[PDB]
Amino acid sequence: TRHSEIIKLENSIRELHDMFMDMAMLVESQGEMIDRIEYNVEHAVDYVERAVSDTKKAVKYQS
Amino acid sequence: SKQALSEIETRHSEIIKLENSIRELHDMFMDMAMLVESQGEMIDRIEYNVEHAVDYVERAVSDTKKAVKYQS
Amino acid sequence: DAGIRTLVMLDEQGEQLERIEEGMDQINKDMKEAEKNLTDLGGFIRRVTNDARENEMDENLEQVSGIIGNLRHMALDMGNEIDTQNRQIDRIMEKADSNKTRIDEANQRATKMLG
Amino acid sequence: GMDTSGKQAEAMALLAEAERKVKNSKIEEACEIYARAANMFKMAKNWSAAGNAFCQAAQLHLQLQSKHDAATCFVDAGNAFKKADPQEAINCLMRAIEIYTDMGRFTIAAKHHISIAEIYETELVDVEKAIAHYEQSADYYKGEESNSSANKCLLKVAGYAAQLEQYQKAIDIYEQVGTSAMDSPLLKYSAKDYFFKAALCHFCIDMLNAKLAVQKYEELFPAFSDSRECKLMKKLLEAHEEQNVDSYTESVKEYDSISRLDQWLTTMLLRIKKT
Amino acid sequence: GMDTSGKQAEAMALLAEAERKVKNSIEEACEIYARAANMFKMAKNWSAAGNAFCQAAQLHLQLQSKHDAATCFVDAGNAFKKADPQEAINCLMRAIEIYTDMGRFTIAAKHHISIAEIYETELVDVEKAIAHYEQSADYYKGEESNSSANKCLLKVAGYAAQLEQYQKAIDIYEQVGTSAMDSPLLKYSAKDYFFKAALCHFCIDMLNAKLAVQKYEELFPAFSDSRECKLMKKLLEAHEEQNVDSYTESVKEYDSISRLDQWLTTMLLRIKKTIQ
Amino acid sequence: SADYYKGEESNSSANKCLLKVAGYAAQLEQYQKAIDIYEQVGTSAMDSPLLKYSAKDYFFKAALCHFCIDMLNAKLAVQKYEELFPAFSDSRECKLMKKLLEAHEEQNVDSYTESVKEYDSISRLDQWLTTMLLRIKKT
Repeated sequence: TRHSEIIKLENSIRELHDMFMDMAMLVESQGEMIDRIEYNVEHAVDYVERAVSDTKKAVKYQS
Repeated sequence: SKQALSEIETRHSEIIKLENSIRELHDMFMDMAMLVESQGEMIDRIEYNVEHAVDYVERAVSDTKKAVKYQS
Repeated sequence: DAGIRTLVMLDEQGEQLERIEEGMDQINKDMKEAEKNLTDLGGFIRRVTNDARENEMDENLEQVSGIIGNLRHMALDMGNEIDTQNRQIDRIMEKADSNKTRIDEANQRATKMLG
Repeated sequence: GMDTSGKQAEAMALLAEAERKVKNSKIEEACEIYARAANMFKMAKNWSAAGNAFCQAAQLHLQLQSKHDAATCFVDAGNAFKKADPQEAINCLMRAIEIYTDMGRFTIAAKHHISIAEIYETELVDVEKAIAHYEQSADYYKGEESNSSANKCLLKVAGYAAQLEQYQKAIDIYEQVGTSAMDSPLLKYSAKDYFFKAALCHFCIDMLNAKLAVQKYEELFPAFSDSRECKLMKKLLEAHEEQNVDSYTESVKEYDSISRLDQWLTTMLLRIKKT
Repeated sequence: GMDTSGKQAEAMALLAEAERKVKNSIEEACEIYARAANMFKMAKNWSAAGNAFCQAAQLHLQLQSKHDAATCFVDAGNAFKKADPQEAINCLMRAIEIYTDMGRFTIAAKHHISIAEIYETELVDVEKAIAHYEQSADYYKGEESNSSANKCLLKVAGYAAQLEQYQKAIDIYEQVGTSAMDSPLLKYSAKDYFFKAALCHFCIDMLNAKLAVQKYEELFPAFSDSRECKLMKKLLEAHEEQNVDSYTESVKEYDSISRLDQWLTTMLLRIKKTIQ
Repeated sequence: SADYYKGEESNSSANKCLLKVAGYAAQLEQYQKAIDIYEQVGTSAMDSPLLKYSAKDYFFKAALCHFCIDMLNAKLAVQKYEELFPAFSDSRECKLMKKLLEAHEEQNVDSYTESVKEYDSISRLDQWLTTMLLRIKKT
């Protein structure tokens, strides 16, 4: 009975390690993607803010 | 006999192995916690940024509606 | 306790992801409408001695094993949650990029028609 | 199926109407109506014809003054062709990658490179083309400091090369990724498995120098000593010294008791043990 | 292959056209410069692409444009990162100055972190890296960014203890541990920081380390039950009687129970060397 | 804030505010409102997949929040909670509450103190939990 319990516990620990490995790699990829989107959205909002300001000043100068 | 003492020693060696295994598990959990915390705070900052962006977009849309309605 | 805290906080992250997805969709729709309007503008231990030195010990280790199974449950739930979050972010990516493309093309068109 | 026939008839009719309208400024409307017809055909679920219509619409858009829209149409047509002749999808995705690189977006170009590599390897037995695409994607990612994707591509190419009997490239990549994991406080727990795979690759060459390689791995990574991988590898080598199947077979069976060996590791184990 | 020669020829033609257009005297010239720099990047010639990026940034800035100028400067710095670390660092400084002028704290702090990383990994300098980390910590703490500020403070303390005096490291570890004691997520790690400070006290003198461990134990009752407390008590006892054998016995026992981080070993080696 | 979030239909956000309000009310010695909030939150989180593991916790607090009112009503509430959520029996919370109630039945403060100290040793207690146990020790 010792062999059965010991091997079951070791298999469970191995499963813990494998699933946590996969989860950690996925979290790293998600963090990289989230950084990319942060920079993307910041630049996009800045560019649209510049474009709308340019349009406002242009229309005011014209009228 | 001395066999009993040796059996106790092997028992305790296995216990030490389990000690190391559980220590490794706890270390892995601690490692994971910090990454989760960083991801969450970063999500919070991104949400703040997008909320400000949408507020500005709505203000600009309202201004454009005002301008187009009054000019025509 | 570590796992419980991680799980609750990941739930919070998922809610925030949903909120940002809704915001991005609204932004894209508003920009498209504005562009169209502008275009239209123009046991555990073997028994050698028994006793509490082996009974209490294996009871404690069985409790520890039960807690390890509880950690099993926590890990599975965490993995599923993170798996959902990954696809959510991946979906948001394309919409954000397409919105940037739309605004860039609109700016180019505006700078061309004026002359 | 009545629903599929009705959808196909509606999509054919819409495409015919679009052709009539374009045959009759007009470029914008023709492009929009052709895109609508292509979308409807994709809903109709006929892969070849829908993909051809989407490609024609993308070409018509190219005739129009637009760059990113043409690339989006190209990638959509390639995805549609994914269920069609692989050559057309490969060409369209290559054109989209070229357009994106012209615009300067390395990330989407590398994503398209990975997608084309995956479809090439899964649909066609040609592995070298997928390896070349993986190498290009890894270069693109390394250019943009995307260490995760670069490491994934390196691992994939190293595994394929090991399967191809190019043990030098695979073992060098394994050592590189292992030392990178060592440097990074995170992901350093996979360095033991990476070094185990590298040791297997080295053993494939011979056995005498495997002792030096394992010594180098142990001194570089002391924690590998307590990891079961080191014990199993050294025990397997010692059993291999004896010309007996029983020793190393028992060792590997006991190891398999804990978990099921993967196909690649099992194949290498059979290759080493047989000779 | 055709790629390098073709892209170089295209970039040179674009540069000549832009130079002629500016000589005619302007946004078209800036776009042409950006496209030529993109071709240079595709040509794999990382060097001399940053020069074109900087020229385009200056041309855009000449007409009061700032956002595009800052982004172009950051891109030029990133491109020069491998081609020329010094030019990349200078461009990053210019971008940080622009962002500070506009008030973007997070971007400035991130650029400071990038400068610290490049300077410490490529060139040989710790004081510059320490200053950059300190600036990043200040910027993040100003914007209630607790995690990044704590990480920067921990790295600065680590570098100081590695080379600089033990006072700064002790103070930083004390502050971080005191802040983290109340945090439920980070409580399990709090003791860690304190322990390092205690070791940093031993170099000053044995009495200093004894007083520091006493203060930490009284402040944190849980730290008393920590195995680190037992190890430190045994080490202090060994240093009291100048017994190297007991010191090494405790060190080997701690290593066998738990692996070392390569920093505790160095401090223990220093203490053993000065034990006399 | 909780009412605003409820009107916004953003669940899981007002629950924390209500829990904090209930805890403050318990610190104010008004246990009716805290008990009501805790039971409502436990019922809401019982069927939640993720929060299920935490739902039982709330019940335990309610039990302690229900202990100051009197012993018999607290016992009845504990039985009701245990029958409502069977898995709450496995939790050490039920054992601790039953042991403390048994000690308080015979007015042997020593057994209650020993149980509290052992529970704290196994898991460090909370300031609110320690204060509540001290107040319970009065009777």
